[PDB]
Amino acid sequence: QVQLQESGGGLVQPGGSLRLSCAASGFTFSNYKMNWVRQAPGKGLEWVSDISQSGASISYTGSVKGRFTISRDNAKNTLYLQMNSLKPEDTAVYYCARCPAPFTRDCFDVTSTTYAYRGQGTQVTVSS
Amino acid sequence: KCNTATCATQRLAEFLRHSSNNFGPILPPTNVGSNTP
Amino acid sequence: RNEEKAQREANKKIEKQLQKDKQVYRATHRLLLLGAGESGKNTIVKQMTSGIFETKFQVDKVNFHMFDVGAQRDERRKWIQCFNDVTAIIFVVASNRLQAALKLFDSIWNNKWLRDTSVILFLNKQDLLAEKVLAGKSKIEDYFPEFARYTTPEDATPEPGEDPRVTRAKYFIRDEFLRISTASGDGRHYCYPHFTCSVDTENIRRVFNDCRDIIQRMHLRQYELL
Amino acid sequence: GRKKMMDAQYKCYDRMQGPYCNRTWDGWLCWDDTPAGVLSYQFCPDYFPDFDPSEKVTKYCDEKGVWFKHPENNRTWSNYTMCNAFTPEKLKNAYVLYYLAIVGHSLSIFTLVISLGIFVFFRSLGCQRVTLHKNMFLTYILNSMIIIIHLVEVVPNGELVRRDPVSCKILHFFHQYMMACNYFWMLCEGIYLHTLIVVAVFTEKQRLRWYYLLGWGFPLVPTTIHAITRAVYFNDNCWLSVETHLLYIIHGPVMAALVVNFFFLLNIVRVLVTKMRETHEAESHMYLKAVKATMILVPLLGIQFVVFPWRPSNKMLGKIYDYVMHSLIHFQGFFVATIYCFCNNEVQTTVKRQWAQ
Amino acid sequence: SELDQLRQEAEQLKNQIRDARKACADATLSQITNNIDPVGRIQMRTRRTLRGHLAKIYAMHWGTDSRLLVSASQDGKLIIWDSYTTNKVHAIPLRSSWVMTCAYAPSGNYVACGGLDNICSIYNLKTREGNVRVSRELAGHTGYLSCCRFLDDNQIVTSSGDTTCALWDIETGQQTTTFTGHTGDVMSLSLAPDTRLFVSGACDASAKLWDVREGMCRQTFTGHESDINAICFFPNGNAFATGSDDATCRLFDLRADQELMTYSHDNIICGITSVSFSKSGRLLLAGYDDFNCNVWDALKADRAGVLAGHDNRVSCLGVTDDGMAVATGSWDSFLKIWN
Amino acid sequence: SIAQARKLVEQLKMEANIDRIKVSKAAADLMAYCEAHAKEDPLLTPVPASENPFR
Repeated sequence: QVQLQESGGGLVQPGGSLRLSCAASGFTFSNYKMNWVRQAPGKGLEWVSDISQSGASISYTGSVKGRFTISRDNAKNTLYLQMNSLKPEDTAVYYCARCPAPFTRDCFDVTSTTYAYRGQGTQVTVSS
Repeated sequence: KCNTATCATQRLAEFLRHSSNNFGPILPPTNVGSNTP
Repeated sequence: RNEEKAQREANKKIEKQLQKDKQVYRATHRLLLLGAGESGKNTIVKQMTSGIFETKFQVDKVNFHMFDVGAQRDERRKWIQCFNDVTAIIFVVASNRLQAALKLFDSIWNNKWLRDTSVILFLNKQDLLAEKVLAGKSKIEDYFPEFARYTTPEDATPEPGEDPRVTRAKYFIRDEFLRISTASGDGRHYCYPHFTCSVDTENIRRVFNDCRDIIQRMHLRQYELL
Repeated sequence: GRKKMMDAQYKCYDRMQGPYCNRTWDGWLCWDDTPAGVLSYQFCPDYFPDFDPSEKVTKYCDEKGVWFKHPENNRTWSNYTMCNAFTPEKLKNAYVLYYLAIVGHSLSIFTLVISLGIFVFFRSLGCQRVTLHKNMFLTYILNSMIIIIHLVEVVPNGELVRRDPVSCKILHFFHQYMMACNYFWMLCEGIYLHTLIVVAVFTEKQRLRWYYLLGWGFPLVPTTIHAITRAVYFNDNCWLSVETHLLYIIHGPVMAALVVNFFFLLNIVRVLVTKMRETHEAESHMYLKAVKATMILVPLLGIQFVVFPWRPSNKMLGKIYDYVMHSLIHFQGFFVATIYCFCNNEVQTTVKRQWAQ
Repeated sequence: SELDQLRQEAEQLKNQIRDARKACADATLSQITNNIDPVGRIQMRTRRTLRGHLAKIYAMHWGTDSRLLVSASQDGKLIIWDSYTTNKVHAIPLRSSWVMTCAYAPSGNYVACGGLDNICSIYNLKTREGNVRVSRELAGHTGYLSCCRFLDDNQIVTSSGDTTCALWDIETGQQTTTFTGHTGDVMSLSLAPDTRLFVSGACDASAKLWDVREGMCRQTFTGHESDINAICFFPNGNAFATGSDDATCRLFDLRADQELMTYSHDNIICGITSVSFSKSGRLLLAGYDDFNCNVWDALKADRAGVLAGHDNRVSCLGVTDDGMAVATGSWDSFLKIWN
Repeated sequence: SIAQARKLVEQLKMEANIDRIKVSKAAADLMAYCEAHAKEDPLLTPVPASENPFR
């Protein structure tokens, strides 16, 4: 069973920092590409960042290009997302998405409304 | 005389047929000295 | 053995139908219309249930077969492998919807079955982008921080009456797709950028000219010339 | 040789029907009127085996109105040393060229039969181009085998040509027909290449019947016409003489087809250069790719017969031209079979896949 | 909240299911068949090659009598071959050229096809006019048709991309039963020999066993890492094998309700497209994206042979009812019979 | 959704009520089936050319 359990998040003052962890089980975490997706209320899913199998290729979206940090631990089968210099616009539920196929450069259906390989994310609220 | 590039093989064959004694012994060259016209 | 003789005659008759049907199949250039959501791909077909839609048109006595996918869910990773032998894939982008379109182009570009299938890129809604840039209500810097240090390339040919602000913005979006295109696909397939509107009649001519480049390159590849 | 000279003497006797040099008969050639102060030129006769017909004969008539006199005997003498000055060297060069031609034709036959077997064994490679390539290989083999047969069983055998049978006449007719078929299939391949990329590139499903008719049926007409004229006008022993101008009936259309092929090659190279320039390629890489394309397309279209159609008169320059032209012509089949069968990506991939079992 | 309590409660049920599954795992299949004799090195050669299809092949189905078989290609044509003499019997044009599946009725009087048009069309092969014409067009699916199997001349089970399976009754055009519960697109389905139940593979790396008459899911099998592309019931009807994109094949037992043995290799990276069993079930033939077909010893997981005759990826394969030969379909527009 | 999550709870309840046997006993049946039908598999045991229609 492909299971991805998220952790972290909660209420944080504006300008604070947060750390999200994505526990991985039921699959070999070393050879799969992981993506970060978020869904703020009143709108659909959006892509945040991704990390390659070995971590050589790292890319972020435009909004968190200079603020968010993506890191993975293949040995511990966990995925980290270091959030720094938060803003109230960043409040959303963050899910860690797994690539549909191993050893595949492309990664389809990551931001689809229904995704089998997506866990129950943790609500993140940034307000004063 | 045909001098085109497609004529090279035939020209070589004719030269071999005429100037060579059937790929055998070589005859002495024809005299071109003073006594000859 | 009379039944066997009839079977051979029946098989022979079928082969004649297959031979005639073979000419028609190679006479049509199949195309896949894969415009993203709210990208104006419906307007292109209209100006020239059911799970698929077919639209046949002829340009310069060349048969074209365009296919638009409707009534199929957002999971495109399974039914897109069927379109691995089409002449080209028409990608319509509405110019964070833009970020989603770039991550669908990148995964089409890098797919194992689509690495030889060329993609025609249509930068739609050019008129809508022109007024948004002039108004200034929406900032491209917030959605794309790299726009601050981006400069207009020397190969640009802006249309008359176009301010430098919109020209830099529209070419910046096009260059983002080119970064993915020029990162993989070592000669197997090419991407053709196009700045198109939703009412222009030259879209069919652009596709016809684009297909000419694809077939010409394919013929050169068979002869090991390109 | 001796009999031919008597006919020339009889023909010279039937001719002629400040001071000037009178027309006379020296013993080998007959000369017309010659003014004072000129060096008359004409081709050397072929009466003697050691005499080179292509060479010239020089003779000086002084201002005084008398012929040149040899100091040894003070007698009318003609400079015939120029005809045979370089004959042994030319004979050695011809021997080397003949050996090289035999080796190249044998290698071409071997490589082309291997390529044909490979092409017909695997039907996965089968395509419209592959059929024309197979016809190319078949006519190449048929021409090379006939050339080898003519060079081995006819040229060294003087008894057969002296007897002058009709079998050798039919063999020469078939040789000319096969040569024309090869040089016209070259044009067919060039036309197909032009039709694929240059013009009519959209869903080009061309009917091949015209290609078969032009490559195989069309050359039969000029060859038959030339045979008729030779049997009517210039009938001789075994029809192997190349001095006659009737060979141009077959050769001229071949040269025109090769010139059209050269034009098609230029157009295709220009199209490829434009395509490479449309993608912002490096100048050095573009030039290298264009050079490679031209080098690999020269053997297929028979460009070597048009780029160098002249024989330099210089001994060294003509020597280099001979050992370049013979090497190019007699090894063209091997080059074509290596480039378009052994160097093909699809053929190599299929061979590697089949090598597993 | 109520939503959180259900998720917390669901974990308890999943943990209980894992507890029950772990208790039944007293000895895996490896030790049970460790002392059996090896299957040996088996060989197959291409006996026939069916040519005539213009485009890539996506599905094929052997007939009940094991001589006439149908093949579905993406050029818009259905061809019924005579594998004994290689002669073509029927060439049925298709309204939509984007079909992805085909089936052969047990009686042989009807054939079916479907694909991106979301419509299953049944063609009558025994028409009084000789020409083959459509008989019933089944509509109602909101996704691409991936598989279809016949129960009888008046019943057919189809799977679609809308994560649902349906049972259809001919001559009315209305689906009688709908199977729901899958979250990913259903890619393949296989019918048990007893016909009472059937299993289907979806894109959620899970397999669900359905009761045809009741319309309810009995058991759910998990363990795969990626989308399942193929499924095939064991000849005895008590088990099945699944092919997935994770380059691994797994065997699931209905009574054990857990995976029995996984077939994997270091050199295999590509996924599996088609899965089928032999007559006795000892051998397992699975297609691969690397243009090869590998035969797996189901009892020992050791590789038995490799079928390397296709220039393109194998999209479909099947074994006749008597098990006399196996035919594999590939995207190279050629169908080859291996024996 | 509340309704969507509730239906998953009921479905898991049915799967937890079924009866399961030991793997060793279950796997023995598959082994026995192959042994009994081993002689009836043309793909397993080579078939003679005369008997094979695909010769």
